[PDB]
Amino acid sequence: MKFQYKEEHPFEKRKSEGEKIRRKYPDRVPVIVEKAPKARIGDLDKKKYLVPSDLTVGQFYFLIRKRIHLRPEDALFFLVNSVVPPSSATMGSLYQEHHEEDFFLYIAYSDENVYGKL
Repeated sequence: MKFQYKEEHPFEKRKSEGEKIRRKYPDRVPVIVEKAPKARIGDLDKKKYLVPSDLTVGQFYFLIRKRIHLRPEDALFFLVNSVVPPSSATMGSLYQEHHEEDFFLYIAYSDENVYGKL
């Protein structure tokens, strides 16, 4: 999918910011989080996150659930390079495996239709 953060910031600006963040704050990782366009769930206020490396996917899910008012029976999944990471994974481990050449990790969030209609 197309991330709006990329449309609004050219590669060299993104890469400069990403490299700076990583040099200045090596204990955290910069993450862009955007809603998959077809997902019928709420939008997050903020797209750009600087999270401690050991924050887990499940902990990020819980934070998002509170912010967009999801109930436990509502589904919520992250999609990183077309795969859904396990809730136990840390954001630092995903960053190390999947960060793009601008030194950001890009995460899409969706509902149960993350792969297409369930």
